[PDB]
Amino acid sequence: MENIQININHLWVIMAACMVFLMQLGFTSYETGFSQSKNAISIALRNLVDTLISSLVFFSVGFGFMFGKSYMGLIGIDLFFANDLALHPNTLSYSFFFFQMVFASTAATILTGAIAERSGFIPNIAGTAFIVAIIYPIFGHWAWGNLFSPDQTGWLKELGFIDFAGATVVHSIGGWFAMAAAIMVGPRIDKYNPDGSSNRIGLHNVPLATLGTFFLWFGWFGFNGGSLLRVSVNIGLVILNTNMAAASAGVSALIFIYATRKRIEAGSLFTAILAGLVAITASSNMVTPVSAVAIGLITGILAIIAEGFIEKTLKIDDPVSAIAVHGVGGVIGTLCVAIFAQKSYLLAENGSRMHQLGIQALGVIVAFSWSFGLGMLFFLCLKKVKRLRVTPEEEKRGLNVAEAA
Amino acid sequence: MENIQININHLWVIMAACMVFLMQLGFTSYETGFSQSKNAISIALRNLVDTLISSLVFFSVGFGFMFGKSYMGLIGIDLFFANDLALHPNTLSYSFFFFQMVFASTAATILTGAIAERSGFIPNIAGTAFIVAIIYPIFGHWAWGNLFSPDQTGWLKELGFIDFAGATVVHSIGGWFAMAAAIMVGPRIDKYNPDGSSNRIGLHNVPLATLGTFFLWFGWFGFNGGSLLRVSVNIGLVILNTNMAAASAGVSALIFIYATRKRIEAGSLFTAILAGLVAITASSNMVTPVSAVAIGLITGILAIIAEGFIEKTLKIDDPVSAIAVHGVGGVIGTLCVAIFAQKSYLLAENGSRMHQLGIQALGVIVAFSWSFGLGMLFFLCLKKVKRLRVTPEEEKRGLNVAEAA
Amino acid sequence: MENIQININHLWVIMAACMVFLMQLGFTSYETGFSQSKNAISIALRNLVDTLISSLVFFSVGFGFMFGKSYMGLIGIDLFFANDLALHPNTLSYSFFFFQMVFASTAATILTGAIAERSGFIPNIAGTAFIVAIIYPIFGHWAWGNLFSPDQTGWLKELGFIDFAGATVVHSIGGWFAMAAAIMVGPRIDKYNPDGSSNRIGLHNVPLATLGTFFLWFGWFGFNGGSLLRVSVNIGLVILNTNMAAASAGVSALIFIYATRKRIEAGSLFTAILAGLVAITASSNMVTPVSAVAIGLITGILAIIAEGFIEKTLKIDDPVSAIAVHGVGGVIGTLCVAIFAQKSYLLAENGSRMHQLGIQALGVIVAFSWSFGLGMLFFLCLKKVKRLRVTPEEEKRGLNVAEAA
Ligand SMILES: CCCCCCCCCCCCO[C@@H]1O[C@H](CO)[C@@H](O[C@H]2O[C@H](CO)[C@@H](O)[C@H](O)[C@H]2O)[C@H](O)[C@H]1O
Ligand SMILES: CCCCCCCCCCCCO[C@@H]1O[C@H](CO)[C@@H](O[C@H]2O[C@H](CO)[C@@H](O)[C@H](O)[C@H]2O)[C@H](O)[C@H]1O
Ligand SMILES: CCCCCCCCCCCCO[C@@H]1O[C@H](CO)[C@@H](O[C@H]2O[C@H](CO)[C@@H](O)[C@H](O)[C@H]2O)[C@H](O)[C@H]1O
Ligand SMILES: [N+]
Ligand SMILES: [N+]
Ligand SMILES: [N+]
Ligand SMILES: [N+]
Ligand SMILES: [N+]
Ligand SMILES: [N+]
Repeated sequence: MENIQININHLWVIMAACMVFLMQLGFTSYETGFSQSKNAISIALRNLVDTLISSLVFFSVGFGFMFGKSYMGLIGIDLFFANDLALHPNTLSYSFFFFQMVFASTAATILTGAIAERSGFIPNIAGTAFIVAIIYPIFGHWAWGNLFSPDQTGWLKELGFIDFAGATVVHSIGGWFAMAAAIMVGPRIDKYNPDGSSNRIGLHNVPLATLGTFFLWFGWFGFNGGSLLRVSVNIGLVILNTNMAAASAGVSALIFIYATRKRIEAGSLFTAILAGLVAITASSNMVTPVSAVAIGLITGILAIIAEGFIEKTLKIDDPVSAIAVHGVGGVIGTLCVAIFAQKSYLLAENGSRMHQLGIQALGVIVAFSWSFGLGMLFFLCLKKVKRLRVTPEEEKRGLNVAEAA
Repeated sequence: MENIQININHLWVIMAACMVFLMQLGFTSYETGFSQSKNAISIALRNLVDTLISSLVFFSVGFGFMFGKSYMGLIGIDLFFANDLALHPNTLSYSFFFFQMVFASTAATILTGAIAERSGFIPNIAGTAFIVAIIYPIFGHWAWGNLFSPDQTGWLKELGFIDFAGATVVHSIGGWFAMAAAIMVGPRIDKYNPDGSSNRIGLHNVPLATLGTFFLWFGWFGFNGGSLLRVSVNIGLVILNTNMAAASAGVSALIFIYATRKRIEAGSLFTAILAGLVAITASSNMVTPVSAVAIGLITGILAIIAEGFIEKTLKIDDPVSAIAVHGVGGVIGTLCVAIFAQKSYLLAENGSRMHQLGIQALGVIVAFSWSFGLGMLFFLCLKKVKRLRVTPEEEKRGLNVAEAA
Repeated sequence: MENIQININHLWVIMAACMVFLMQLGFTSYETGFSQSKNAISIALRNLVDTLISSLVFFSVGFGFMFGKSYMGLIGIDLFFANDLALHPNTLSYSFFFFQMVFASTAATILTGAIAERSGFIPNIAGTAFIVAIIYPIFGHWAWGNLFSPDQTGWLKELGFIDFAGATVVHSIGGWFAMAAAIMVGPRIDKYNPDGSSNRIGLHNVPLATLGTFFLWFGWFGFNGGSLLRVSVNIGLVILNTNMAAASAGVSALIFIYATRKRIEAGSLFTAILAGLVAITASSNMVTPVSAVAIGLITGILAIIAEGFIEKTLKIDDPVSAIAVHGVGGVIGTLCVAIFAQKSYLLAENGSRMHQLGIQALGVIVAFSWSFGLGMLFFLCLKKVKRLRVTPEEEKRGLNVAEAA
């Protein structure tokens, strides 16, 4: 009876998890599409490799730090190596564990596209290990450490922080880590001219980026729907809202991009779609389809503004607009929780939207400070023992080097 | 008890819907594969864009026209913007809504491949909006307007019209709209020679079209299985029949194409596979696996004959054979309902196959007259304010223009 | 109650089956990626065609031979054409049938990559028909003929042979058939030099092989999870173990390949990942996640050693390392059942690991003798009436010939 509902809940969570695994393929296509053709091999391989690393690091330590027994709402201290997962009374056990593993893989893979084309291999693999072992799961404990282990909470959740599926926990966290990495690696050699103007580099396979967007969008259905952690009538609502945020983000982008540039530029249209997906991840279980449309519209435009600001004003070179999609998109969705969520979902102690907005903002700032700041430190310390970039000669020839024999 | 079965039914419908969403990627690959390499960008982008448009138009008006409260079995008059979806006693609510949205996206995206390579952007996006707002959901009301809202029916269904998953409602409707659009746009510039002979243009990425076929076939599992709208033992039957129709269609094609052309031509083999899929969509819940095999065999050959007739006798230039796959394939499947369906499924008032055949034929003719005729009018009226084709220079250079900076 | 659990069990098995269908696309991408660009068309088409053939042959005879009423634990003798499937009391009927069909398609498609680039069409299609009609389903009866039809068993299962999801039944069987075919076709013309050294041929689309690996890995979730044939809490365990075997196989490979070749070679990294997947298929329901990690680590390295042995010592030319992934990987996983499986799962009559190891080894040797030996005979007899290879001129020009008009 209850045992049959538990079985259905396993089925859905594990199916959703598999859909989220398939986002790993999404990111691989998207990033390869956005890349210069001479680097397509390296970027395909980094994306496969990071999935290997993230799985093992999250199995060994990440899950425990994130969801194990809480030390002061700060960090988890058991469930390393999935120790005694099956003894926990939390009904979803391995299904929950795998679901959260593929979340961690999502957070970590954001990196590769932000430092593509000129970073070396070691910064990628070591970056992956670091985000998955430290940055991601400790923030995750703060935000979500109430979810698995009995009778505990993370300090941010205790204050009333809301992030349904990880706009901040996955996407902003990964995006700010990527942003530090992009800064410390530096721009691609021919990105900026001596007058400060920006060149368009890459996007040599628009069809492949398009296929990437579809895979990502499909996967986000599991990302969002699976985050219910159970099957109810609500499942159709969450997925419909996810779809509507993506679609509205795209349409707002088509309009804004035509009006302001007199053509449809593929790069910015994708950015906007994916940013809307990221944004709706914060709130898709607690908003109406019309609010999902509004969140998409607002996120689509703001993400494109951000993408241009990052590129041309901050002069951070982000070949896939990862910082705009995941970092900024997650901030926007996370803040929108306060504006749009059904009032019964608010956790702010006084019950108000104003107060929830301040808690959401606090979560946003803490996520930035933790992930960008530790990421800066991590890449500063790495740079001291291994150069972060490849040589300029390698950069012009292409990272696809070894397959020439 | 019943509440647990309702939960399982949501789970399946929403999973199926997500599989059908992934057909959008299928069509993108298939069409890009069938295209000339110089146009691959435009076709990838049109396919993504139409998904944005179809989602929002169907959310706003299409669903209401199709499934809302019936005015005389002719058109629905509420459930615009999903108004009060949750209050309906129809148990599937949002899940049903999203399922039917991705059906609408399927119907609309058929267009792009039929007018690829020489139509301009506006005819595509405006065509999408028109099919999704008017043609598709009003015919859908006629055929399926009994399905969601309590105690009503569409006039065609009232006469006993059967289409399980949309051989006519999705595929023929979309295919006849595409056929009007292909006619009004006209053929590609170098398609036909001065002696009337046909050139083979495009299909520059057979591997990508192959991947497209697999995605489509996979998605059709959800398209058909999900149309049960509930989980039963019948789910394996529907999917097995879908598979067997595709496989038989392909084998019949391999045989017929070898016998008549002394080589395996990839284009026609794909046409046949997809046409068999389209055909089995009418009846996969009501036939045996052996009848699914017969439907596939018959559809495979007839679709290839049709594809050649359309191309070389009607001189309609259809770069992906959309009219043959979706238009003709849907007619064949829809007629086969009368021939092959289990007698308990027939709705013809007198209970007979002859009479069901006449009702199926009537549905077929009405679908044609409505979708081809309104499509002709729509593109005639559009042409009066915006030329439907690009300039010949643009056509020879390739629609992939803006990505050259 | 029990009827609702039966419905959930259908849902999962059919979903898993659809995921396994999508492996067909996986193999198509993987093999196309590993191929020389001039042959990509032929390999895409062979992979689509084999899915057509395997479906129909397995529907007609394979399923009956494999799962029908047992004649002496040797071969099944009913359920041809799915005759009376619905009357069987085995609760999963069509769902089970389709699940096992896509297993058969997996076994058969292994062939194409092993003889790619220089075999002709007929050896491929006839090979497919033969493996699906004879080799696969008769061995399948021996190993699994207890599973569907009431009160019977296959002789190997009777001795206590264990293969959860088909490390031997699918993968080794298909891999040894492929190995015979590769031998009888002979090596690609420029594979080996006059001094016996090996050239690297192909792998012209590493990104596409990467996408192939992800699809395969995703599909293996269904392959393994679906093999529970029911939904329980165990579903998360099986999928988590599948993931962990792949990830460990990849990491072990990164380490071993760096240490021994001072670079990451993409081909061997993929080989190892897929071999780990194959291996964990034998035991994913009966091992802990840490043992899945050990199985992956061991399989990853041994598969790479094997791949080199096959190529450079046996001088069998296997363009996708199918023999190493599927043949050797399946042997390793099948033997590991005895080493790692939870003791309650062992079937060896005396209850011991030593004894189970001897039964697993016996299954391994019988699978080899049957599939390699009949495959040798089959291709010897075929060669007598149709040459197995294309002409050297065709081989240098590329099998992609007919699409040039
Ligand atoms: C769970 C954790 C275990 C996983 C362990 C996996 C083992 C990994 C094998 C090591 C592979 C090293 O791979 C190698 O790294 C270095 C450092 O970035 C890269 O080097 C690159 O950056 C350096 C620094 O400016 C350049 O000088 C060099 O010319 C350039 O190629 C190599 O291009 C890359 O080939
Ligand atoms: C829910 C609905 C809201 C969605 C609104 C989306 C906003 C859309 C932005 C408008 C984009 C217009 O895009 C533009 O259209 C025109 C008209 O077909 C195309 O124009 C093409 O056809 C014309 C007509 O012969 C040719 O003269 C022209 O040389 C050729 O390029 C452009 O090639 C295309 O770039
Ligand atoms: C359920 C079962 C029913 C399925 C039936 C399907 C019908 C199949 C149509 C037959 C197609 C034959 O396809 C054809 O086969 C032959 C034999 O390998 C190939 O021939 C190849 O090998 C031969 C033998 O050395 C070479 O001489 C030839 O030059 C080379 O091209 C052709 O390249 C291929 O085009
Ligand atoms: N990844
Ligand atoms: N990535
Ligand atoms: N689309
Ligand atoms: N399309
Ligand atoms: N296949
Ligand atoms: N294959």
